[PDB]
Amino acid sequence: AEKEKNAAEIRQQFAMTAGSPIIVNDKLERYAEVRTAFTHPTSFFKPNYKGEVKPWFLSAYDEKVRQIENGENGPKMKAKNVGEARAGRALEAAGWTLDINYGNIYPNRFFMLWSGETMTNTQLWAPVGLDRRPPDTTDPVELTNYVKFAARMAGADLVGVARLNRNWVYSEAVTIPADVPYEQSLHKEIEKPIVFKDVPLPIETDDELIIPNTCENVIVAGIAMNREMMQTAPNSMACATTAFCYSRMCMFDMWLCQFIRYMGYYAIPSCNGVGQSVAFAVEAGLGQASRMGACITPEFGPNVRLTKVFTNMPLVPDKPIDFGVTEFCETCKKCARECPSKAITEGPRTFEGRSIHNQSGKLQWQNDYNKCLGYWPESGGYCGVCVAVCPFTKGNIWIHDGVEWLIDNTRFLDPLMNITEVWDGKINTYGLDADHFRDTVSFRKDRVK
Amino acid sequence: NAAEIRQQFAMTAGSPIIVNDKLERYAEVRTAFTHPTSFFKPNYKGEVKPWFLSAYDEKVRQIENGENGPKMKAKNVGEARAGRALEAAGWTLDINYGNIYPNRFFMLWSGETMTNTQLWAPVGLDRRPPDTTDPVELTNYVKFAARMAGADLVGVARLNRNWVYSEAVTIPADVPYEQSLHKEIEKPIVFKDVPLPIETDDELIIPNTCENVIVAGIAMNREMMQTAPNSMACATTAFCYSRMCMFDMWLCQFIRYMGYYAIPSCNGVGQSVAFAVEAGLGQASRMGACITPEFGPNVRLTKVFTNMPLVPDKPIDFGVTEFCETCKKCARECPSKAITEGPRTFEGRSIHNQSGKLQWQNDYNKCLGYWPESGGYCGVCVAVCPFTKNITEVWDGKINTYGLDADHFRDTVSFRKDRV
Ligand SMILES: Oc1cc(Cl)c(Cl)cc1Cl
Ligand SMILES: Oc1cc(Cl)c(Cl)cc1Cl
Ligand code: SF4
Ligand code: SF4
Ligand code: SF4
Ligand code: SF4
Repeated sequence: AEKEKNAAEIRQQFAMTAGSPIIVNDKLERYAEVRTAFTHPTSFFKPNYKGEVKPWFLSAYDEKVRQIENGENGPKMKAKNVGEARAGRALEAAGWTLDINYGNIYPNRFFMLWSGETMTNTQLWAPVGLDRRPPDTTDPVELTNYVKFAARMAGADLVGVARLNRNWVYSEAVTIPADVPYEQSLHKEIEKPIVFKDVPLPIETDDELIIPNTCENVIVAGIAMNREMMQTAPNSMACATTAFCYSRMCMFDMWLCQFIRYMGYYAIPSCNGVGQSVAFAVEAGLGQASRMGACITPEFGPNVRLTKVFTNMPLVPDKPIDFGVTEFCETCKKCARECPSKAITEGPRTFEGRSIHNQSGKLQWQNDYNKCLGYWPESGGYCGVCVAVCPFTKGNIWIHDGVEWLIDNTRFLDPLMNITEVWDGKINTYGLDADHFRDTVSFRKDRVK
Repeated sequence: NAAEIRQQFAMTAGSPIIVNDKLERYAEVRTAFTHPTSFFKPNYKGEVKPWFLSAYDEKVRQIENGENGPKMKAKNVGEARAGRALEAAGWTLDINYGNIYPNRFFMLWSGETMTNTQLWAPVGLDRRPPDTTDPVELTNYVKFAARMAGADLVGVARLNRNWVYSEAVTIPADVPYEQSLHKEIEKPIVFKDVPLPIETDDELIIPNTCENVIVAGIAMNREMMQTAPNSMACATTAFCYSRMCMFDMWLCQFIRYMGYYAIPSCNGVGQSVAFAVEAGLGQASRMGACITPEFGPNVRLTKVFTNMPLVPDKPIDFGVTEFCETCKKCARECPSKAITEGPRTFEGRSIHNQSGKLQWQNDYNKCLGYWPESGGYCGVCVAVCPFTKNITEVWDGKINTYGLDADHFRDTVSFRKDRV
């Protein structure tokens, strides 16, 4: 008979021995955040459908407007009618409500404060003194159980702990000056170094963002996206599950940082800022790096967002996981074949970046992320076709042979041997799926060993 | 199958709340949280303070004494601290315990100044007339969005103005957060022939076109609520308040980007239990909460008011009134004897009740008096209610995302057939 799926068993079977799995060489340097395709001058500008050269997201806006006017949900994808086209973009736009300028990347601004002292919640609770009282727990075993329980309350579907590897922290962040109001933010972005110094608390000066040398650990959260909506990539409903999860990321960071602070430690939120989430996620054991470049998890494949929190709270690092992703990506190449911009390489992993957007000196599949971003104004969205077509995104993949768990190779056969229906179809709270939600149930035994 | 149950128990259309000719709209300042007769309570040292500051003093005393609640020893001081840290953190996205000030902080009545609206302005979704006016399609769209936005239950009713507060508790618009608690004022909520929700110096003005209310249920965690009146029940309460706030903002933005207006509220603007009953989420109960089939009373409520055309849901009758008539378990377990064992009447027991509607009349000042004593938000009534069915074992035990339970999460799956 069918053995019922056991995500905890799977993770136990594929756990590695301790050690960062990412292979590096001597040309590795920390990466300036301005180099990402979203921010770098070489990639920031893209034509719209009229050939006008604009900040890429404004050219994408032009395409969203054009699609609604033409009753489309995506490029050359007719909607049922204009109202359906409208509704998909309204859902997408609303999803971003708790996120600043697509990703919350500016450290210590708006929602990403490095201290809780000015927050309305901290002020309201100040008489209790939780943020000023020294820790009552220093045992990393108990702290790991407490903080992972809090992480699940705060909306994480996956949570893991790693020692902080500074190689993945940006050398300089993209931010804005502290006196710049929101309306000017996109016009006044600057770079600012992230440095590690012997100070008691995270602090920002006029010149530097300063992380204490005591900042030992990073807590990584996975925020699951909705399968039915992502499968509409590159059309509007994939944009909406992306957007809603960014606001879930923001709430997670703020909730968890406040818990850590109220336990007597400090905590730095980040969302898409501060450092490279995929590397932290790999080192914390959420999953493995992949050909497309995302972290692939056993529960969700790559169809999961990441955020992370940095802290001096003593914790027990989790073990990395190896469930064969590298070997499957070596032979699969579905994302590379389906990518509308041919951004994903079909070749082997190297240590040499394809362009300025890649960090050289770590072994990975090297993709052209200017090509990727170039497709976003064209399609009017955040694409996601690679996530949608990846076999690991199917809910389907795990089988038990009577002895152990394995991946069903039939899902990788190539070839295998609409948005109205999404709006009319299955949904549940936060877009989670009750057919698989058991996979992320947690007891103490799987929070800390 | 929960969708079958809810259809089995649908009533004919029509508000099930029985009223008489005495009913009048209720001033929000009359709640026990705010009213001058109930606001000040002694702490354990005998010092009279705002009730929540006296409750703070009890939380500190409990942590120092390694306790999770009144007369409830924790495993150690570390565990006691962790429960209060979790509770305090849960409130991160909530202003002064409930977001009641309308059109302040997170509860803005227009989206125009929000950072998300400004970023999206070149698309013009909030300026573009609606492309959809069909209430059937809009009901399906907005309910799908409500589930994305974190509602475990969602219902629609016509707006009954009887449950809208006659006057809100708020603060002047330019008062900074740090002075808010000391500068709360009353302000009338009125309905007028105006295009958009608007606030003047003198009035909060809701348009006469504001036809509908969308009510969301936000499920609390059963294991944590069963620790009431101890700290982990406080924590699931607190986290759900921040889920409420996110829900309101997300859904208001969706409705605005569809071409309509939307008023968020959380614990402000009007009486959530009455809206929830009229929208079919559940039935009124002896303790005074809305009892749902999926969660009993262990669910929080929030609501959004809009002119978006929608199809009202039917109220539901699955026998709560007859069950509460003979049960009385909440009344017997209540640590303050706040809940009556008598029959329902139209006359309130005190200023905190709205007279003129048939309900079990409870003494809510007695309830609030137990909160500084116990250092929390009690919830024993919710915990012991049959419809709802130590702290170290909770921290070491089962949990899942947002505190939801995969053993029951299938009950809130939704398809178009059950949305409209
Ligand atoms: O990570 C992202 C960054 C930006 Cl700038 C956009 Cl528009 C969308 C996504 Cl998903
Ligand atoms: O509704 C509430 C209001 C207040 Cl003021 C507190 Cl402290 C707690 C709860 Cl649950
Ligand atoms: S589609 Fe195939 S090659 Fe691409 S990331 Fe997924 S498994 Fe790897
Ligand atoms: S998001 Fe789209 S364009 Fe970018 S790599 Fe994936 S498939 Fe290619
Ligand atoms: S919250 Fe506690 S004190 Fe208040 S009515 Fe319920 S049982 Fe009684
Ligand atoms: S405990 Fe009994 S009387 Fe009280 S609300 Fe629940 S069912 Fe009704």
